[PDB]
Amino acid sequence: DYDYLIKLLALGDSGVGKTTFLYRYTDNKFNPKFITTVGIDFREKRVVYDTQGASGKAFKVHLQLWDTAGLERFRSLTTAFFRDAMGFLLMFDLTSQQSFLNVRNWMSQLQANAYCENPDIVLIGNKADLPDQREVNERQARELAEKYGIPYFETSAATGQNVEKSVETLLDLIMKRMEKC
Amino acid sequence: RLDLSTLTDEEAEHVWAVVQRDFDLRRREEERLQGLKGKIQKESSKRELLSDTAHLNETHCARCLQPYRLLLNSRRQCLECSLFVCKSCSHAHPEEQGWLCDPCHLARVVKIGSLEWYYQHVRARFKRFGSAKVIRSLCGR
Ligand SMILES: Nc1nc2c(ncn2[C@@H]2O[C@H](COP(=O)(O)OP(=O)(O)OP(=O)(O)O)[C@@H](O)[C@H]2O)c(=O)[nH]1
Ligand SMILES: [Mg+2]
Ligand SMILES: [Zn+2]
Ligand SMILES: [Zn+2]
Repeated sequence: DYDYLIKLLALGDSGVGKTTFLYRYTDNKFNPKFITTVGIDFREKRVVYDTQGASGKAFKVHLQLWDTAGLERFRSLTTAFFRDAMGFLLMFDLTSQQSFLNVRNWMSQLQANAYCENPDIVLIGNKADLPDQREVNERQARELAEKYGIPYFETSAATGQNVEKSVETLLDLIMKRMEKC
Repeated sequence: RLDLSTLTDEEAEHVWAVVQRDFDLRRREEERLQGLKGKIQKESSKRELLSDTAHLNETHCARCLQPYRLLLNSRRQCLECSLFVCKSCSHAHPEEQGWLCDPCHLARVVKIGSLEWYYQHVRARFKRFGSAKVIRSLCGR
């Protein structure tokens, strides 16, 4: 029961917090346990999307949130599911310049296994709640996000900081794509 | 080819599960679209029949056929097919001061909902979708 079925997927390094980010989005809770995701997994959530015009109309959307593994032992398998999504949450950790340098590898990885070369994407900086342990210059992350012509959001699965916002931005990004049919 | 031998079995067993759920999902989404496409043909053919019953839309809702004077809401024109229908059979559409008739509304959820643009670019770049590919590869057991 719903009007639209939208498929999304989160990819990044292991431990940058994708499973946790997604759980916070569909459960508004926060589980601290790290149990590296085995290959793939996905959670579903029904949501409402309202339109703009000038008012507009409400629409029931059924989200399929794809959560890929970060490890390389699985790189092969994980990338297979990249074509199964309309939009991506490309996230890195704010507390690891490393994961931020891998963001460039991921992008290309996406470009080759997605349904298109330029899918709707949104760059995500996770773990904002720990500024004392932060190591990624905000300007770079913000500039890289402008090189790709992509929205950037510093988030926190913990505080929930923007977790909701970012996701509903990718969504709205995909909704503009569909509507042009 | 995607080579899953590396996968230990507890893992293998897990992946498949996730994949099953995906297939369950796909099945459901195709039947959801079928049903709607079914509703558009039924309602559409009804129009093609009553089409020879002079000026019926003037007094009766184009969808439920109930008489206007008998309702508690107020007649509306579909911004699309410009026929009138009661409040209950109408819907306020996305971008424009106005409304849409229950059929025209489904007609639109279906055109956007199917996502032809997406599934065709997907189909033209790979031969099958993720779970599919991963299913034959998981057959190597
Ligand atoms: N303080 C804080 N900790 C977080 C946040 N997000 C995730 N974590 C923690 O970081 C760890 C990793 O989160 P995961 O979801 O397992 O990260 P992952 O990248 O999906 O793991 P993989 O599936 O192997 O790629 C967890 O044990 C969480 O406790 C956050 O926003 N704030
Ligand atoms: Mg995880
Ligand atoms: Zn009616
Ligand atoms: Zn109409």
